Amino acid sequence: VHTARLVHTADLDSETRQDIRQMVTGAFAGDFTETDWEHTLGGMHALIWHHGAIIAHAAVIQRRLIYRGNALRCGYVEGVAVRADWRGQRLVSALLDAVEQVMRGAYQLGALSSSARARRLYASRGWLPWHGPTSVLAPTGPVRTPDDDGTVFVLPIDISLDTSAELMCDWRAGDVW
Amino acid sequence: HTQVHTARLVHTADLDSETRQDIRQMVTGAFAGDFTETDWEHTLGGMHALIWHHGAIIAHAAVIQRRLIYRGNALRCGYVEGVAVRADWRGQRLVSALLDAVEQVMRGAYQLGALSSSARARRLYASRGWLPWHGPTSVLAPTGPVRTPDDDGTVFVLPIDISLDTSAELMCDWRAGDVW
Repeated sequence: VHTARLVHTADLDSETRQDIRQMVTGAFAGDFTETDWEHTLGGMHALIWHHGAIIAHAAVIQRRLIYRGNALRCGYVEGVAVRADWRGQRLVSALLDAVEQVMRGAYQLGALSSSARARRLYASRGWLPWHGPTSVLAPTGPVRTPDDDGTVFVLPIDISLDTSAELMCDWRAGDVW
Repeated sequence: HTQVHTARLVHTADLDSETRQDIRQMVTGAFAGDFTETDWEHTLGGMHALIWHHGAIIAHAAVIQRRLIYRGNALRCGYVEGVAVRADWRGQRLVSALLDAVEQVMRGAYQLGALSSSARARRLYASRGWLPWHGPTSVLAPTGPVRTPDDDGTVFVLPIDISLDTSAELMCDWRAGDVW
């Protein structure tokens, strides 16, 4: 059994920070860009090592998601990756056990964007698929992000959420979800 | 002999119920009761620098993650909230101990540190390298940008290896309550 360790970005020593960046970049099935790397920073990284090398990573960063006029405090998951030689060993579950613990202890909900493949994993853990329109609060005002519809999942922490409502994330460069 | 007290850094998620209550009670006292439900919410989500005495919290500061828009870019910011030292523990350089811990988190995780300062606190922040923001401040509210003129002249920034022109506009992201 593997258990993930939660390390804040600030506690990533240089060697470890570089190892995570390259592992995630080399494992992500999406096109993981420099801006996607930047989106993994600022919060808590769930890490698993094997004999000195990083083999699994998931970060949970803090942002706001606006739901019916309220800017909810969100733990957003980024950069979930397991090194190719370590897949099939339930490491993703271990990473999610760690970031969900952070959500329960610090946020009003967790949220993430899922690969269509991975949808079943998140649903099996209790995450709910968002059905309403997603959008981002851009500098010009709200902008709908339909390409992201159907990819967002939420893990409310003791709050109710009508998942058919709009969910508007806050702005950043690159992929907003 | 020199007496040195230092802060321990604890994530919100690792604060147990008793500690959350003690922090909230102490911060409330430090602000003479002016610490609202939303002010408390704003201290949650990130790292808290904590100093105790006899098991009671005597100093607190939080650094939470948010974005501040500068020159069209949403900078990754560590924003300081809830800086407080219990009134019987002043003059012992505990604010400096708190800021040593807060600034360590900023340097390791963010592009800049930011905060809104009381008039009396301006001197210590500047002395530590914090730069007063001179340009107009705004918030990216849900229907678009809104100027926050009452907050002009109160925001300080701690750039982390990026050079900032403090005469530019600075627009924080949205939240309930005090946006800055």
